[PDB]
Amino acid sequence: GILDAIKAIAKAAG
Repeated sequence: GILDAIKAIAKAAG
């Protein structure tokens, strides 16, 4: 999807 969405998901995953 949007790079922004991917980044947010990765951040949450830690």
